[PDB]
Amino acid sequence: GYNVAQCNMTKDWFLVQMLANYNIGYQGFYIPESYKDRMYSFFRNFQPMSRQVVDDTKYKDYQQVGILHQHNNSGFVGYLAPTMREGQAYPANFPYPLIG
Amino acid sequence: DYKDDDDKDIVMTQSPSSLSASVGDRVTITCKASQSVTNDAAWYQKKPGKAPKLLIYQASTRYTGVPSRFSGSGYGTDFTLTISSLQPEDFATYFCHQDYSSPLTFGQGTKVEIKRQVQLVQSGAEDKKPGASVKVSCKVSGFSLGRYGVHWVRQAPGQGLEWMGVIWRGGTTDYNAKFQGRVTITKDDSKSTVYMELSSLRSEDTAVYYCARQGSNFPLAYWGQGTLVTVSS
Amino acid sequence: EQQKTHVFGQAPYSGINITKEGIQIGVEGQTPKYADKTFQPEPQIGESQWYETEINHAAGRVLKKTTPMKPCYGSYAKPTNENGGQGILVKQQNGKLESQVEMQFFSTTEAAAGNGDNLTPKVVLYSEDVDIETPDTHISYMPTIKEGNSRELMGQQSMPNRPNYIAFRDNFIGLMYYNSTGNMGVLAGQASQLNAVVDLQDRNTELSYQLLLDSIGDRTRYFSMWNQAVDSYDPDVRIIENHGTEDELPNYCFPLGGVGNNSTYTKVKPKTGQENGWEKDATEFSDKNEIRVGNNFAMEINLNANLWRNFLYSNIALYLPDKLKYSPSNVKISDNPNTYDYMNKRVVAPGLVDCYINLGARWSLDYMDNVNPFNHHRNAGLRYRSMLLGNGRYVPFHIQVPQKFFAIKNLLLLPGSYTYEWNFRKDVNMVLQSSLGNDLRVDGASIKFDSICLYATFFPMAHNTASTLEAMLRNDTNDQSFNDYLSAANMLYPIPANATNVPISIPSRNWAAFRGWAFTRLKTKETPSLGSGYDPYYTYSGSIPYLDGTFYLNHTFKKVAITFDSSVSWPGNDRLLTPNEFEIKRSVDGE
Amino acid sequence: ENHGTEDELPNYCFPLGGVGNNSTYTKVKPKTGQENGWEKDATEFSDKNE
Amino acid sequence: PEPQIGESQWYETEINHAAGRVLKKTTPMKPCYGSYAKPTNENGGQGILVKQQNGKLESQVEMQFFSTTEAAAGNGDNLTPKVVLYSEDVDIETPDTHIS
Amino acid sequence: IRVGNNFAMEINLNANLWRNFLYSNIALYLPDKLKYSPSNVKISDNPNTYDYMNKRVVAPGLVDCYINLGARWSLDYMDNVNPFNHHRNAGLRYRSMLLGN
Repeated sequence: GYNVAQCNMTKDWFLVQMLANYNIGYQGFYIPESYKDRMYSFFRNFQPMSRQVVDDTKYKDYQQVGILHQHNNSGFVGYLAPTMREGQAYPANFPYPLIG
Repeated sequence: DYKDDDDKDIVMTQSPSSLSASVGDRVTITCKASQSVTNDAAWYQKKPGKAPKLLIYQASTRYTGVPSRFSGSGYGTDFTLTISSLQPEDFATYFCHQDYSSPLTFGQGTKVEIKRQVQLVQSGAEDKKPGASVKVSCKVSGFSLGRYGVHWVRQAPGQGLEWMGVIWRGGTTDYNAKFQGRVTITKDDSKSTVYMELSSLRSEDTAVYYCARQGSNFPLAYWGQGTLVTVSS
Repeated sequence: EQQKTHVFGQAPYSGINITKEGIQIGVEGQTPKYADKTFQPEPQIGESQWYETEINHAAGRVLKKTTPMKPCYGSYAKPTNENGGQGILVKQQNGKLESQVEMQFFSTTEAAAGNGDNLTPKVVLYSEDVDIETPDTHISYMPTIKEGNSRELMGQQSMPNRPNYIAFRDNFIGLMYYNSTGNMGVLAGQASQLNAVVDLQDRNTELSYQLLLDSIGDRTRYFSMWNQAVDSYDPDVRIIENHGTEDELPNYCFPLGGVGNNSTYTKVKPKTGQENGWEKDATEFSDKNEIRVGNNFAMEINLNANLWRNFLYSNIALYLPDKLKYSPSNVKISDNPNTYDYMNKRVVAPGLVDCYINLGARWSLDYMDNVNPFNHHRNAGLRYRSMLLGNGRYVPFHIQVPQKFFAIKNLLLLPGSYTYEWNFRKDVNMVLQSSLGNDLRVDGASIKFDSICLYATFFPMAHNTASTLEAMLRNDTNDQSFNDYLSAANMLYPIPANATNVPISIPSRNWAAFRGWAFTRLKTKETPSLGSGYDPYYTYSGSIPYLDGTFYLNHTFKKVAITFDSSVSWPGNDRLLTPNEFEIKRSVDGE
Repeated sequence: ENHGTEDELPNYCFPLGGVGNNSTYTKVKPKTGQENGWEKDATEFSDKNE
Repeated sequence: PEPQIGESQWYETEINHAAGRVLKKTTPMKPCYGSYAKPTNENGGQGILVKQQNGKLESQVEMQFFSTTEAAAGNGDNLTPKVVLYSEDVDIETPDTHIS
Repeated sequence: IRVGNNFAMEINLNANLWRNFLYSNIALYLPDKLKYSPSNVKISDNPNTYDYMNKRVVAPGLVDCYINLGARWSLDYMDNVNPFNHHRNAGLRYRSMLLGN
């Protein structure tokens, strides 16, 4: 339980950066003042992120299907080039559902 | 209701079993299939010591350079072989055949007795003890292996013709179910040779072994010189 | 009975030949090579040119007659192998998996006209049964209820499933038990059992933090750690400003070759001494030159009308009241309307929210005035908080929760040891929030807490200086004093159906230190039960106005009358034109 | 930030003429004494009706 | 038949008895973009009513039966309409568009 | 069975939308001297009426996709044309919608 703010930045470094940039640490965390948070300042540009991706450790059905045979949207678009439509209509094979 | 299974055994029954003749006789031979072969009966002539020769295909057509005294007729189950007026080369043993299914099948051979350019060369003869393995070669020239599939048939002394298998032009093999996976055919395209390897030998497998090749869309017309394989205890 | 198998096919791939071994797609020197049925021919591969080519060896793939007909849109079949094939494998007796892909050979109608002698299929289709399903779409028109595949069942039309977001709320609202007596928090001395925390149902801890943050700083800047990405709504969805389409010029779709509908021409050359003399030319030049007389062939589309219609139906229309909808035919729907299944499949006609609605006016839709607008898929804050957790349903998370209670949070705490205990809620309709406000319990959402760890940040003061400040902060005159930002006792009064007049009254008491009154109207549906703990008859999981401040029925008040004791008016002394009553609104004033 | 797009309503493109391809019809008029009797109408009306 | 209620099936399906509406020649030409015609009844119809002898307004819609040139090429015994069109004068106007 | 690729038509969406924008917000507000009167459609005798202003036809080739392509530059005929007399004037648009439709 040493990470912070819903990412893989640590509590220690986050406190340190807030103290260096804006002096917020010791009296609690809140959004910085605008005239102090400008273009080259931390919080102004600080962007955390997350996403979910398919498992292969406890996921038993798993097959790695390459780009060479992916056909989501078959016969509506060129094959691995920005060229004109190629193929027929058919069911979609990729990606697996991460919701539902 | 009444359907016959494509890709199943068809018993080809040839009557009369034996026949007796003298020069100038009109001879009639009949062939009865046990499930329909439509317009696809083929008739062969075989000398007891030599390979089969194609007479008739598609119920009535003569193969290139077959003599005019031969003719065929019939449809469905029933087919006929007529010698308009028999000559002295006609003393032979004749075979019914159909290419309407896989396994391909022949009869038991009927016997006509007296009233008293492409090359396929196979490997030399040999013999062996039961359970042992054999490999026969069949060198081909006058065609390339990728343009047509190559067949393997065998003839036992006393018996008829046993279709063993085939390796088609592209390399898809298909074997006779009677051999329980003992047949295995391979080929070298560059050396223009087909190999036939048979495994788990029996005394039943004491026979002459033939390389064959068919036309465009009709039967076997090019045959090897035969390979004798014998197995005794 | 005698029923005939009809195929609807498409063969895009041109190969070299067609034998019983399949379509030939190549050569291995001397030997010809044929398509592997497990994944080849492949759906995405076809002609690489625009102009018209005869093809005498063609192939493609097709779904079996044991495979349910589904609309192509939204169709998915999981891959059965690592070569991207979809068609199902069956586990045989010997233990091996075996392929079900079957070849179907076809000829042209003219070729089937003959006797068969020179017959060779011109087409071959690789037929397979794939485990089709529809994840993210449903049926907008189901023509028939008849079992198995059929041409009537090819008439089926699709529509995508509505977006549904589920997340943790702004500032983790309601995770903590604030304002309930038995589930009261605890702060106490280790040298004396007596709790510092005094809590009741009158208090509204959440709302005081919300309005306090607003007073302090901008809420349109989103900060992850506290989940302080506020709820909001798109103004152009709340308020329609209907200016009409920017479609002034004609917009066009054209052929692949930009010409089309061509005719055949044979060239002619002049005889140079005659006024109209001419001679045919079929020598170096073709006698069948294709030329399209007049303009190229064309189609028209109006971009802005389609875009404006799509915007309106997606963002407003599917969110209309249930009295303006209907249930789809030959398609079933949940009896409980708090399900996602009912919101998703209910049909509203496009003619209620088309081009001309409110045209030339700036006007919210009347059916939408009494609809809460925060509960919408374009709410940037809920979408942002849903993306903090991720795209997936399954989420191992870590979250940092603040103490929001006014007395505790501005406190400075001196040496000693202390009991600090709190209570947390696990009910999904409170801790999670959903876009349509669906009952999450029934719809199967679940949260299971692993661990919890209390962090505190210290100042590492020098010991002489800390001693000096401690000596001073321990004196009698120097106790700490705090007060709420809301500083009010909160009260909720029930309003029956169509009750226009709401009188309330308070028994006689003292009115020194009174700051004034403030008031709104909420919905019974949208309001948790005070001191309930858990309420299984609270079925709504949208925005919670009592806590998060999203009041919207302010407009539904007409006038207010304030009366102290029997006839003592306030403010009174003839201060307003109506002196005894504050009139908020009036239908057509003339005065 | 992949949030998908509105796709709720199908969008369509049509011929310049709206209608598209048509076939030729002759008019007919009913025989009044019958329940189902018809007679060609080639009076003031064209024989090549779209 | 109301003019907006059309085919239930997308694919190539012959229609043995088909029906629609058409404007009579007494009404002038106007483009489809910008066309507006007010209801002459509460049923939704745009068909002009003409005042009868006994003073009542009455609809003058006229049916036009048609069949294909190949069917009118035969003797006349099998001749029967595949189509019936409802011809009408309607009260067209264009108010927010002009002719360019 | 259809052999080869599916039937199709092609459209370039952004060029049409851009081309529509160029004609709507600029070409229609051009100086009246760059326009012409339509052939076979009557127009007002008075040039200060909505009938005269609604019917004078400006060629789209006057503000087409390629003009100033790669520049930030205002149209030269429009440098002396009032930009607030415009249907995108949100203020005038709002003041009207305070009265209604």
